[PDB]
Amino acid sequence: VNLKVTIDLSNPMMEPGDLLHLDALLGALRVSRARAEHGDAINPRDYHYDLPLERYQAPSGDWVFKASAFKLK
RNA sequence: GUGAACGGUGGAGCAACACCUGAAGGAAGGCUUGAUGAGCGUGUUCCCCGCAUACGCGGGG
Repeated sequence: VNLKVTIDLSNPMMEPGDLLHLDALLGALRVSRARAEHGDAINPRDYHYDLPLERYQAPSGDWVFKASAFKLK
């Protein structure tokens, strides 16, 4: 669908020292959703890749999510 | 699995001490509470104004 997501925030945030990836945020949200459904006793690494996101495959393994790091205006 | 997750800007501290708003400055100078109003003349049909609508009422000099 090739979409762009923007976020405005009332409180200021910590300026991220390294890249604040969208797939990281979506993975943490999916982990929180899985904790909401399947209880707190879950492996977070089972569901942190269960994202509404396509995956880019490098020529030698090394798949990444199709998200990007959050740019700041 | 948001390079995350976890993390108290805290504890103590006198604004205060001294310091006269007031020294001098005229409410004065002129001025009837007594005046005014409270008593003394005309001797009989004649001009104007309204209501009417003339049978007379009212007023006026």
